[PDB]
Amino acid sequence: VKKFPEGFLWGVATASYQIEGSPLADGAGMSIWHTFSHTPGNVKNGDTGDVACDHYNRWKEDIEIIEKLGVKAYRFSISWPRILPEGTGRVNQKGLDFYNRIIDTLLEKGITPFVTIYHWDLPFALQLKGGWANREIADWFAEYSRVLFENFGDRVKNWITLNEPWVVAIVGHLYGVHAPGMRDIYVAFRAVHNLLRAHARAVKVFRETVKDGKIGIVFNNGYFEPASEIRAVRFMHQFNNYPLFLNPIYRGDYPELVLEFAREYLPENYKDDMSEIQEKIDFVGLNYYSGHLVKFDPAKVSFVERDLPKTAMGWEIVPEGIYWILKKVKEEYNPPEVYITENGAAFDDVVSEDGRVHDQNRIDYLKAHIGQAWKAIQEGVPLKGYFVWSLLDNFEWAEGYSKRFGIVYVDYSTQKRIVKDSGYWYSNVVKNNGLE
Ligand SMILES: COC(=O)Cc1c[n+]2c([nH]1)[C@H](O)[C@@H](O)[C@H](O)[C@H]2CO
Repeated sequence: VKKFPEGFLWGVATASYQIEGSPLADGAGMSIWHTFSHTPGNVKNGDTGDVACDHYNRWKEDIEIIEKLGVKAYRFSISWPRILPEGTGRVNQKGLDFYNRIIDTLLEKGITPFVTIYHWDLPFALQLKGGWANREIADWFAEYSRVLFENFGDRVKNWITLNEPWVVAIVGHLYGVHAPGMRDIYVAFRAVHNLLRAHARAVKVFRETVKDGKIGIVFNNGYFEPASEIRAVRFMHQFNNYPLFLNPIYRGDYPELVLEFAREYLPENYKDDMSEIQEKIDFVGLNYYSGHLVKFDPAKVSFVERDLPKTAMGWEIVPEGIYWILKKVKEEYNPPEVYITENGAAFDDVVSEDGRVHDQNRIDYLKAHIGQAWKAIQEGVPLKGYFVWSLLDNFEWAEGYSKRFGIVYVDYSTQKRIVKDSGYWYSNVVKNNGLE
């Protein structure tokens, strides 16, 4: 058997724009994912978040599903433009009401809320003023965060400033594949820097406003292995994984190979902001999905396709990656607490004639990764919790509804939820507090 520590937090994770639908209900402002998904060519099949999982109406049902599965923590995000329709200034009480009902319900049912403040749905009104490219976002973000703390901080005690600021900056502003759909490397790195400053401003406000809770930040991570016998792997780690943000947070500068590549793209006096950026955080969230073979190639790095099982995303399944990144984060920055805030897989799920979804591929994926996280705990990593991405099949960004990551299947024509075998399997893992 592989049992986890007593009080280990088994969770599932979602994001507002991916599940909610009704993006314009009850006075909500438009978000950049509203405007991006409504722009032709940006998202597969013209898919948008207009309806998604209709969680905006079905939230109680979905929470009752979390409850009945015995899952102990729910990670979800708040839509900034539901709360502040223009991003700053006016507060929308109906937006607050929506999340208040979700929060109270979870608490009533003994489920621990983990709130992601920003999971990519920036108010459109602020994108007009430059979004993450504008230094003033540190103030906008801090004022938004202050509102959340004041309203919910009596009940929510676990907070995440940013989901994957690497993706926000690079995929949103260099690759142009995500909202706001830009391709400018100087904008992208100014977004990197500004995300840090906004995160640190929000942590600071948190200490003034919520004196009994905890706050952290979430990073995407890949397990990069070299194609031969390598500095390219060092670069990929420092650029794509937690060091881009943790070196500033813990050591007060960007990682060495990030500076070699991107110094010219960062603001000229960026070190002026580093001491503020070092604001103390309580935990690191790591998201992990995939491993990559990497070689130097005249960013001077390209990927090598390997055999190896892949998911529907074409992501190579490499379970030892989650152990590696867990070990490496302790070794490099030794944060006091770590959570796996997302781990999961997209497979081509089908409802069998028996009415069930027989996702053995997903069970195998989760089991392998849960086992590798168990190992990291035996070897001393302060891992406090683990979150499956995702509770539900949902809007998978530029892929639309075509990629299914849920442990619960959503039939989009009816909004029917069907617990997949992986969801039942995970329930038993949570009940048993580990594997066997
Ligand atoms: C480059 O590293 C990554 O993008 C890892 C990653 C995967 N995922 C996320 N990040 C987001 O937090 C979720 O909103 C997605 O639905 C989920 C699945 O694609």
